[PDB]
Amino acid sequence: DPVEDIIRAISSATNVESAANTTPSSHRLETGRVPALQAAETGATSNATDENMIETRCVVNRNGVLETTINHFFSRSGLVGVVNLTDGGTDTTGYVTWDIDIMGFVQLRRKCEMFTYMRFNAEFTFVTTTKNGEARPYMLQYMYVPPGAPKPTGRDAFQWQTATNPSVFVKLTDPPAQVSVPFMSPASAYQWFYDGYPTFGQHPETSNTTYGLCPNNMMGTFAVRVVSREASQLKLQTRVYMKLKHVRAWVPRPIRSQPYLLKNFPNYDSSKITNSARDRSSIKQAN
Amino acid sequence: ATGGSTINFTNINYYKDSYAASATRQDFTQDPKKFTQPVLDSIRELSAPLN
Amino acid sequence: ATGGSTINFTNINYYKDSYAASATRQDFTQDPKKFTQPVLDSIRELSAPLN
Amino acid sequence: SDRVAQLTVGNSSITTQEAANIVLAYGEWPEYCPDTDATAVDKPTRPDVSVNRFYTLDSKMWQENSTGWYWKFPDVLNKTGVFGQNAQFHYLYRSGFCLHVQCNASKFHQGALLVAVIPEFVIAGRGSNTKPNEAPHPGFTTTFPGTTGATFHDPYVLDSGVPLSQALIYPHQWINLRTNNCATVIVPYINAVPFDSAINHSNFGLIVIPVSPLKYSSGATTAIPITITIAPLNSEFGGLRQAVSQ
Amino acid sequence: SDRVAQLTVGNSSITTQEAANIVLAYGEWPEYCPDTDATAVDKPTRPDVSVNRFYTLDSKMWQENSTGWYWKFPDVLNKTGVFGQNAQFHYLYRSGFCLHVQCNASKFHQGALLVAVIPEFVIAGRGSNTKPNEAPHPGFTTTFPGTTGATFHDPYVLDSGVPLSQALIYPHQWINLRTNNCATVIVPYINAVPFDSAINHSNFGLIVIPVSPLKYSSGATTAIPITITIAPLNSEFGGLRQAVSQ
Ligand SMILES: CCCCCCCCCCCCC/C=C/[C@H](O)[C@H](N)CO
Repeated sequence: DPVEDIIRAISSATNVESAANTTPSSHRLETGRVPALQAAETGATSNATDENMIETRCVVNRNGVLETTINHFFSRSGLVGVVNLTDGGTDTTGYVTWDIDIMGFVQLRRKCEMFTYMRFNAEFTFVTTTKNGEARPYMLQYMYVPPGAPKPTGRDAFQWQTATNPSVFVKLTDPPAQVSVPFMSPASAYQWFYDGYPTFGQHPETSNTTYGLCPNNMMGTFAVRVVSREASQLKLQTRVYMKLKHVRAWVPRPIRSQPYLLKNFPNYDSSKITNSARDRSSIKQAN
Repeated sequence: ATGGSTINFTNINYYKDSYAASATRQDFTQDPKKFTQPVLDSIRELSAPLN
Repeated sequence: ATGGSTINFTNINYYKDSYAASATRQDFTQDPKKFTQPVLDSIRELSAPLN
Repeated sequence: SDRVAQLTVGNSSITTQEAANIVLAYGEWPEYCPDTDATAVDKPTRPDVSVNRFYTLDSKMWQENSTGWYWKFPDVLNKTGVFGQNAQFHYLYRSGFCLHVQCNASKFHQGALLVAVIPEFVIAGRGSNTKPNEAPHPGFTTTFPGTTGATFHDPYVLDSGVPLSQALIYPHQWINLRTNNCATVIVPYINAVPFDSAINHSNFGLIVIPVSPLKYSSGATTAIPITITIAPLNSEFGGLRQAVSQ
Repeated sequence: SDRVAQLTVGNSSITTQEAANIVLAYGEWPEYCPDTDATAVDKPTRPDVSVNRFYTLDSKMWQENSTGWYWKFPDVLNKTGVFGQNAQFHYLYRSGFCLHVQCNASKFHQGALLVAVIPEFVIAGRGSNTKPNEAPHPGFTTTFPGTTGATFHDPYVLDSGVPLSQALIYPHQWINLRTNNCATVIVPYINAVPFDSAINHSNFGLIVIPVSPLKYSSGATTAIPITITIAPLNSEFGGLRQAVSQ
């Protein structure tokens, strides 16, 4: 009472179960009404349509729109990692850890990077074979070591007691292991691009190795062993396939045309930039 | 269409957890107007954009 | 939330024994006041404890 | 009723006689953080008219060889006005922006500028090194240019390794010297967390690029600047402490 | 809501940002032949979208000495598209037209063009001979120029012996380079018979003439073309037979 100055989105949603129909349109002879002329300086795309440009027939369109949703586009398993467990003769560790980063393999990386923010679940399958290829009847242990948890120091070391860490016991002759994983980010979404630094302080101008590394993506480590006492002589790879499910996506961004170099960095060649479209002989020959 | 009395069951879940389940329930929702035409003053297709 | 018509079944047991089953039914019950404040005379947060 | 606009924010205001609509990024307005999304318990501060208002950077001059410039937000504003002070004494920042770009010339000039808004805009090292040890990275003065802005080494791939032609996915507009002399975009707060540190993290960069180069026939004006004026709509600050510039 | 127009006919369409209304010749639209006026008993053919649409001739280039050009209709279209084929296989043709003329130049140019539509436009021999034997006549390539158009020897008397100043009786428009860059006239079917032979008889000619000559000061663009785009509204054909080009 004594001091008065103290006292939405335009876009909406619509279900689309099939491709758009086409209504019939005849010609137009008159002034003042001009569907063709656009001005792109407003950042908005041309709203001109089939039916105001030419004369059209009527098309009932039963083409399905369904397969292109982000759920169906992103729910497929593809390789996020490869782990090499020697365990054999000579120098023998007896186990191998793999930090969980799905940016290590390009084919599934470029699909994710269409988007800035993502919130999903996961389905991991572990396909393990021997050096060339085979399956023998050896028991395996796949253990998840979340951030802050002790990493195992040896084949038999006590960190494999896994009274808490989830683990999978499986034989090489069994069908590949599989589990469901939740959304574990301490933020509200995963983000594949973080423009910023994780901590305060003075940042070197010569080499910034901390630029662009989001803390919220550090999920812990995956570790393998052969359950045993002495050692085996075999040598095996485990391939790791991640499926995305229940996925949501935000803020689409352009698709990367340059060859990747590093996992965690978008470094590209200042020399050698490859053109996004192949070159022809002349602009006047379509072919 | 068709498929008379096919008794489909998928989404039934065997675990006490929601993320154990299987996609989707789909979604048919679209809003292209936020990416394609994100302008304050609405512009009709008949009128010229700039007057 | 969500999960419309997901038809969940877990606690169904295949044996005649109760301990054969699977956890949990959960529990949301808490009583911190027995460990945290186990005093005869109740003390408010406003008042000073000792008068 | 279209090409003429006035924008009034705080004690500042902007008029333009030549304008192409206004872009509202992703169809939302800036807003204060709702009680359901918030996490930090302490009470944020809301200066309103002292922070939210138009700040005007220096002008970038416009040449035939120019490859284009970029800025980072809030970073450009962290040293200026009362907005720069609040962001130093608080650990938690949230707000949107209203971006306005002025470039004018005369009916005998020509060119076009792409103005975009890129959420989480990550610059990229330039080199053939595939080892994360020997591989180059950009410097802090590059990643976060400040008021002085930065420039593109490779404007075609946007210095991030991504084609410029697809930049039209971001909220954008063009300055086409025959059509409009300004471009205005109103950006909501975008981030994967409700609040963040204005110092460590920049939400989005701004980009001005010559897709079509400046041309003028001799005798006309050679000096064309590009001025930038940005206002922080709907600001909040939390986690009050001592002052940290970086 | 006036100077900007779009015309859509068939799979073709025309936009113009600078236009002076539209002329509808003699206050009528083209139409199909009514049952009461018709005579021939057989059923006409009506292709609609395949014939009715904008065809675009070559451009006539525009000079200081130019005396002006003319065309004949349907004759210009008898060799082109599906319209040219139907007119060869049928003995009986009827339709209207929509005529559009494009000439543009820059605010430092000047001139004016008279665009008219002349029903039953008869060219005339030029000579003093009063004996119908020794008296000269024009050639077929002159009477019916084709796509390539023809030119006036005497644009003042319109080559027919009639003053140009009174050509404003016909449906017309001007291209005045300071005002409009196009002229559009919509011609109904005019003739003393409901159908006729497209090959032997041309209903009307089109005329573009420089009443005021083109002028530009040195350094501006010397090359100005004049383009013509014409659409056959409401076409019918009858009397189907073998093909006759003439
Ligand atoms: C029994 C073994 C189970 C293994 C469980 C591992 C689950 C880890 C969570 C995976 C979620 C996606 C991974 C995170 C995203 C990207 O990798 C980030 N760039 C990491 O830096």
